[PDB]
Amino acid sequence: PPTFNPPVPYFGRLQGGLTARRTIIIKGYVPPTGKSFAINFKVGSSGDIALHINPRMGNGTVVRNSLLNGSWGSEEKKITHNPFGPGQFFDLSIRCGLDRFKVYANGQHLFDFAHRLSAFQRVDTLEIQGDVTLSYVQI
Ligand SMILES: OC[C@H]1O[C@@H](Cn2cc(-c3ccc(F)cc3)nn2)[C@H](O)[C@@H](n2cc(-c3ccccc3)nn2)[C@H]1O
Repeated sequence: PPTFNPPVPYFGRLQGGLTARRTIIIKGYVPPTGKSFAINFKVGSSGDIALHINPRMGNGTVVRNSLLNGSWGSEEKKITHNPFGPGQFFDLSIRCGLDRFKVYANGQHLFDFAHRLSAFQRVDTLEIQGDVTLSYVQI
């Protein structure tokens, strides 16, 4: 998929895998009629999701979880701000740290997500699906 105006669903290969210090940029638009989209940091061969980010416009929630061997873990929903309202442009920054994913939206800290798949270098797929339009995705 291209870096600029990639269509959804976006399927991108993280070559060498998710290494520490790896920063993924997503700039995009939530349509006015959008219900939900997902960003998945996924182990393709197994289907596992180290980090799943699910903005849901219905209740204005930003749901974080992992899918590890067909099990959805505890949901993390705590935010100080929701930048994914209908008709909103967003500049999302996702850094894979040693112990935690670190996610900023429009320069403002959104959430931390402690690693659940400790072996996160096995993540080789970035996937963006659902009610989102993409202007730029940097892997
Ligand atoms: O906790 C995060 C997940 O919630 C799922 C709903 N759900 C949650 C649970 C659940 C069950 C037990 C738990 F301890 C925790 C959670 N069971 N079913 C969504 O289907 C699941 N999801 C949404 C999507 C999705 C894909 C493409 C576009 C938009 C959404 N894919 N998977 C994800 O949001």
